[PDB]
Amino acid sequence: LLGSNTEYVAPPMWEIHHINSHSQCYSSYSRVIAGTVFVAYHRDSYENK
Amino acid sequence: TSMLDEGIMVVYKRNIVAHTFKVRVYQKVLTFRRSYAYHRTTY
Ligand SMILES: *[C@@H]1O[C@H](CO)[C@@H](O)[C@H](O)[C@H]1NC(C)=O
Repeated sequence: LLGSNTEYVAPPMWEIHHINSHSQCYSSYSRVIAGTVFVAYHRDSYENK
Repeated sequence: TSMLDEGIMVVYKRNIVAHTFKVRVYQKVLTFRRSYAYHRTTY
């Protein structure tokens, strides 16, 4: 067993609009920092369901 | 035309001092530091 970072993040506004008009979120966070965009997925290698 | 019980009194509060008692808390603390190694300067 090793570490466990956990960070709390605001969704993007397009997603806010999705959330509260469909009762569902996308299984991916994406934020750009410096140059490139970074991205996380729910279970590994998942799609954007 | 011309023209009062006596006694002893003890007063009591409602009491507000909340009840204290000690509690044992068992827990473990795992800490993970991480480092790099080049020449003699550990990052
Ligand atoms: C997931 O889908 C939304 C809309 O379908 C899109 O805006 C978002 O960029 C996608 N995320 C990816 C592909 O990582």
